[PDB]
Amino acid sequence: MPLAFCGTENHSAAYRVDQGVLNNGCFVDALNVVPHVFLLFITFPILFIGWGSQSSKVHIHHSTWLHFPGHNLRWILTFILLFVLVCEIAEGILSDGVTESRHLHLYMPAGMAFMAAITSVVYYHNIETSNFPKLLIALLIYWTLAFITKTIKFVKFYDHAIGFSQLRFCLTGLLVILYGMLLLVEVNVIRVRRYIFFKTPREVKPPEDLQDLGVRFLQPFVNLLSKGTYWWMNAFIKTAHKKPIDLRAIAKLPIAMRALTNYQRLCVAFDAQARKDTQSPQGARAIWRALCHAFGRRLILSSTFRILADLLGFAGPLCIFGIVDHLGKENHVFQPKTQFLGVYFVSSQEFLGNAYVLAVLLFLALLLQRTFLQASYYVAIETGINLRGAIQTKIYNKIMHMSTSNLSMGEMTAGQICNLVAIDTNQLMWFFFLCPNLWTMPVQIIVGVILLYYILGVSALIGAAVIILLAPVQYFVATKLSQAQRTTLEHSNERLKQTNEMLRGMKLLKLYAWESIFCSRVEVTRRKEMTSLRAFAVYTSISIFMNTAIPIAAVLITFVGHVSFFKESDLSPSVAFASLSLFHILVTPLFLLSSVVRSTVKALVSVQKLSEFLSSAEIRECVQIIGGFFTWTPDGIPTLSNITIRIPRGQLTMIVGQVGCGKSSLLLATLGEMQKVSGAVFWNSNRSRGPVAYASQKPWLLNATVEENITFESPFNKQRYKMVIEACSLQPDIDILPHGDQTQIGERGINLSGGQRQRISVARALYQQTNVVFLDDPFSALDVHLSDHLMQAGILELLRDDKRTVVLVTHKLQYLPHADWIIAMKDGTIQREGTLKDFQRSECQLFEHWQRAKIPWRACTKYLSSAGILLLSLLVFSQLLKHMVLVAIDYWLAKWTDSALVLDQSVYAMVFTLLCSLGIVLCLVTSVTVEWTGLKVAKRLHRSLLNRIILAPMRFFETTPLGSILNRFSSDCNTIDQHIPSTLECLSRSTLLCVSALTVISYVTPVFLVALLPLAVVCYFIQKYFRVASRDLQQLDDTTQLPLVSHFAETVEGLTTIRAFRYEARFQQKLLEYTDSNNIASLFLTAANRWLEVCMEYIGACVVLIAAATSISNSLHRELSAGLVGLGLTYALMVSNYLNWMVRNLADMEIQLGAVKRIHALLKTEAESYEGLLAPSLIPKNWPDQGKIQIQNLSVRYDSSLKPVLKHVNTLISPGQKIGICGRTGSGKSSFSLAFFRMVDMFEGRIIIDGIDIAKLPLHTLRSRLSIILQDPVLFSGTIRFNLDPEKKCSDSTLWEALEIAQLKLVVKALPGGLDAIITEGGENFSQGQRQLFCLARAFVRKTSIFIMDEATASIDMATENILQKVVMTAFADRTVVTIAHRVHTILSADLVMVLKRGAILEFDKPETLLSQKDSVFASFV
Amino acid sequence: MLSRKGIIPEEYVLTRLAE
Ligand SMILES: COc1ccc(Cl)cc1C(=O)NCCc1ccc(S(=O)(=O)NC(=O)NC2CCCCC2)cc1
Ligand SMILES: Nc1ncnc2c1ncn2[C@@H]1O[C@H](COP(=O)(O)OP(=O)(O)OP(=O)(O)O)[C@@H](O)[C@H]1O
Repeated sequence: MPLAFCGTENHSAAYRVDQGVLNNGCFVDALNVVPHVFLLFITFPILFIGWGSQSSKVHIHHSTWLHFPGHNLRWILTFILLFVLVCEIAEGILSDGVTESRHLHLYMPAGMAFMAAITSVVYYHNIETSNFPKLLIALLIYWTLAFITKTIKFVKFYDHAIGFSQLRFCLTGLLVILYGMLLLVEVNVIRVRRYIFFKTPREVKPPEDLQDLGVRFLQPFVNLLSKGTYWWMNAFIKTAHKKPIDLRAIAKLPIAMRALTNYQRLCVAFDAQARKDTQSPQGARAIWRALCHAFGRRLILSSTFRILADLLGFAGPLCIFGIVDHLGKENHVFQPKTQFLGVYFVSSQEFLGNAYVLAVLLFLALLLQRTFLQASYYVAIETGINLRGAIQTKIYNKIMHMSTSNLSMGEMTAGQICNLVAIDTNQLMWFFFLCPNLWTMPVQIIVGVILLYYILGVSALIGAAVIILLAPVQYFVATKLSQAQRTTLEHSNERLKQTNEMLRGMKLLKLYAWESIFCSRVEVTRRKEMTSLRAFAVYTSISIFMNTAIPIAAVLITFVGHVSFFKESDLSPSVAFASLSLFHILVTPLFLLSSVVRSTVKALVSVQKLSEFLSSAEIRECVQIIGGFFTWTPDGIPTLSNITIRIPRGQLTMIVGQVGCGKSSLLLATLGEMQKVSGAVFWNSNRSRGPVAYASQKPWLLNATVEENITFESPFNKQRYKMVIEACSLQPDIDILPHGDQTQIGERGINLSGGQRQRISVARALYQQTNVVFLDDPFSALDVHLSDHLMQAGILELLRDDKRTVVLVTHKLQYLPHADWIIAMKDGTIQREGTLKDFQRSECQLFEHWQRAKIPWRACTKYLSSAGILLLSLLVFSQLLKHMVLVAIDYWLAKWTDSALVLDQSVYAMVFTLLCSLGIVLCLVTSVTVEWTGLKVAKRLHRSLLNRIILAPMRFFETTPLGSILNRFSSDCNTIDQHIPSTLECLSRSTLLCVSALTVISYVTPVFLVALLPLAVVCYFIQKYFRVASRDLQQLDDTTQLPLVSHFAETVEGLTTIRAFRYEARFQQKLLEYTDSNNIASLFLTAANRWLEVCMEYIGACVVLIAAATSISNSLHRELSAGLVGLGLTYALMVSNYLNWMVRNLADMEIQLGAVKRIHALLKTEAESYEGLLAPSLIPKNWPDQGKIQIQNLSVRYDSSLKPVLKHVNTLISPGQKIGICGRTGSGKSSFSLAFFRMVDMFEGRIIIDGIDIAKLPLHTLRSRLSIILQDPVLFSGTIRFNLDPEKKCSDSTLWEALEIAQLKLVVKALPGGLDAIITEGGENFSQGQRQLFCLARAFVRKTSIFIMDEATASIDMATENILQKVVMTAFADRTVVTIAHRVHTILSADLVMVLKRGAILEFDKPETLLSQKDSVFASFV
Repeated sequence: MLSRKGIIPEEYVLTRLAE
């Protein structure tokens, strides 16, 4: 009885070749073996020679691809003929398993056809990579050969009169037209590329996007299986573990996603609509129609994949119902009825009612659901990202035409348009991510409600009414959540600005011993934010609570209704577990549908925002102006008219005019940026415009290097840059910043001063090599007179050797009647534009003669010092107890259904209610404990970060910038307050559900764990490589969308400078490079996420296959009783999207715990301990009023490394002798001024204080009674009485003495509040003398005898005189001073003085006149 | 149990400053 091919019954009577050769029903299957082994045995030498040549030379293996025409339908026909060949294997096994013999002619041809079709697509792939089309002649003669043999078999089935009743007739007719239809695909290749029989072949090249050198993101040009399963990602993602992902390692990007290309497509759509339609604006509906018209051809494709993914989703619970129903009722028949020609044909009802066949059908349904779902995700993502590209370029195109009016720009500042780019366009992008959901998620829910009613009955409609009343509850909780988050975040903005004003003036607040009191003024605002954050935690626990206790209450209400209330159709375990798995596939879209509805409302609001922006007023469509009309409102009232002035080439026009008489309007009207109503503009550079150089009254600099704001995207030569840096006095300006030509100048970088920024803008105007140069008052704020004179003489000299026009419009009348062709604007009109002698004839000259490590160190430190074990134990215990209860509620359903099908039943229902009650109660406990632990976490970490940043030396603030401390304060507190606890609840639910699910799978099938261990290893490595790639692409996402919104700020601010140069096109390309570097980082983050999700979900599909096969096998024989088996299969389906969530939430927890690692690292910088090593009240007096601090040889250092400065200075301040001691400003001025206050490391010597020990004094009390003034003053915002004395807050009459008799009386008494008004962020237009007024106020009120002074940086001469008069009052009232003043030409008035240059005792003059008589002290005074 | 699959977009007025 050996392995016969045909039947071994009737003594080999099925081999009788009589009655025809083909009418023997086994010989036709013998024919079908022939073409498949023909292809294998003609394409094994081809494939192995090909595979060897890649093992010799594989460098060019990622170079150039060309798919043959008809490629996508080739692959989908191979997949669906693979599907039906698996079905004929299933039919063949189930038909031949009814007789005594083996009957191998039912599943030898189908099995070898399966391997032949797989090898016929590997051969096609190895011939599509290498353009050699004449070698797939073998494959087309295969398909015509295989089509003929199944044509033989099908027409003999019609002649043996099977008909469509038996199953293999239907399948064979289906796969006859399969091989026929892709044979027709093969002759399409013959027809198009014309290689076989045609005299001239058409030869195509690989496309230009592939042939470019660096393109890594090769997803739009790869075969269909690699688009489905992201196989190309592997060579990228495995590379990411050796070398990190630099921005050169990411792609350039393909042509289909370049920001210019999507912008072209979107502009074609807008132009086509506005021509054919009668819409006068391109308003809201116009933009809305245009986006759909340009991107519907992809968005419909994403929705198509999503609908197919939804239907193949419901072939999961349907397969559980079929499996468990057949696994009940004894497995009685297991044999086919039909017997045609002695062979048994399986009836199709017996086919799709079998156990293993329906299980393999379940497996193949999941490998198509969970691949079309991922293709649906990515196509929705990729079309959304191409909206980000085209809409940012569209917004920026209408930045390049926006007028700087008082109505267009006078309404919306650059903060509005930066928030427009960021918030608005991202939520419009998020609408096109969620766009297939509003087309499919209703079909998902509707087909879900319908077939859940067919499975169970009307009690399932009570259950479906519960979950369909869990979408509005999620919506209203999310609405209250967004309200609370709105109020909390715009409250903590005020807290972060207050912390910025308390951490910028670190030296000034530490000098008056005011780090503790200002920390309290921060802590009060923090606790108001903490109340708002507690409301955030309440409204986000209920989202967790509803997500994890609406389905349990739904299941409890469902089955208790069906048995107690209904008594209609008793379980039937198949009915119960099909209903459970349907509830999980319904619970996922429901909570997310609330977020979809939110995104739809925001999308409509967002296109409204972007429509009123896009259709606001534009600007418009040598020098000569005739008509003289120029306005800002686009009709009526010209703000500068009667302008009839001509300034041709070869000129340097100094201009003049009144204060606010239309000066900048006149210059900008020549610039063509004003809507000139009446008049013409003749224009010719030595009517179209040349690159007019310009520098506005308000300065402007790109947030870049100082040379980058000087050369301004132009070539760089050393000679002209050195001359412009010398003439504009820029070498002291470069040295004024600690890096010069590498420091990030301007805003977002090194904080400059007003004179410095005005001089930098003038430098960019001269260097840019232009046929005109406009200087709109450069010498207005720059009070350095000789700088302006050298600039004036140097501007004339530079342009005279260049022969190009200049125009300087200001009131600097020192040169205006001398050597210009001047023009004067009186009352907003032109009087005379001529020579200086004409102004000597119109009465106007009178005025000029008048690692890659991770969590567990940082996560342990986070959980310990933040939570506290009295709640850490409650959190971990409640999660584990809730999940044992969830295993119990599922297992109790299984045990009750087994004992109900084979028939204490009300006992089962009652204990089911008392297990569902524990489910809801434990989920509320876990939902409260996670968010409450996170709330307490943020409280103690914020007080620790504030106190350790307070209890720090000022030397640390010299080392690290204010940018680093403010960033890891504000943004990282946000991450550890509102993002880590929600991620913690999601992570502690996701990994615990996975351990729960695999314990249950291993419990039902103890064969699984042997097949789990290699599967868990593969799951572990996929997890490992994804973390390495996802972290690096995440930082590459963040640090690339930052410079782009930086660009949108820096463009809208200095708009008129860019349109002046006609250098708009270079900034257009800078955006497009930034947008390409953003979209390629965003697309790699998307495609790496999909590679994880496809690969981990296939691992989940293999879980389903192994679990279902071993469970049914152990329930046919070992009698599992099928209650457990349904409980097995309904968790095998849920594994596939718990491994996904475990790995993704672990990656998000990684990046977010990295923002608590940095806060602990910055808590690790502690110094300046308040060490009073005596009896701390006996060492000082009540207040030191001697002023007799004899400094004794106090030698200074900071790091104590290589160079002390102060040496042997045995110098005393006598009581009364207000010793103004100036020295060398290069070495010993600023260092000594800081170290005088015990704010530096005096490593030796003796620093006395009135003869007492100032090394063991209370440093709070020591820094209390010794006042100071500063060089660059700043006012901490608050009350004016808080600006005078926050630690005291003594009385108003002390403030009356202060704010009258010191200074500023006609500002304080003329203020609206007085001493109790809010200092509006520093006193933005108060004075510079308020610094000295606050100095004298704090010197008389805080018992301050000493007053250590520094010089004014920028002040008025009368303000310096008023400071001198207040200094006379300071000696008369405080009697102790030791002053150093960098304004050296005025610092001679003292009693005794010492000039101590380069760290020595070099000059001493106890009378003041002896310094001016001697040699060395006079030379520093000459 | 999905938060990143939810609407990740939130309000961002203050940004990362420097360093
Ligand atoms: C996985 O979600 C769902 C689960 C169930 C349902 Cl019924 C709908 C969705 C859903 O929301 N479908 C929208 C499409 C979607 C949304 C989020 C995600 S993702 O997993 O967050 N991957 C990323 O976001 N990549 C980002 C994209 C933005 C720039 C940076 C990279 C992936 C795809
Ligand atoms: N770009 C503009 N946006 C809004 N209003 C403007 C603009 N330019 C001019 N104006 C209006 O035109 C009038 C004349 O301004 P003018 O050109 O005299 O300023 P300016 O004198 O150059 O400035 P400054 O006096 O500071 O040098 C002003 O009252 C101003 O309100």
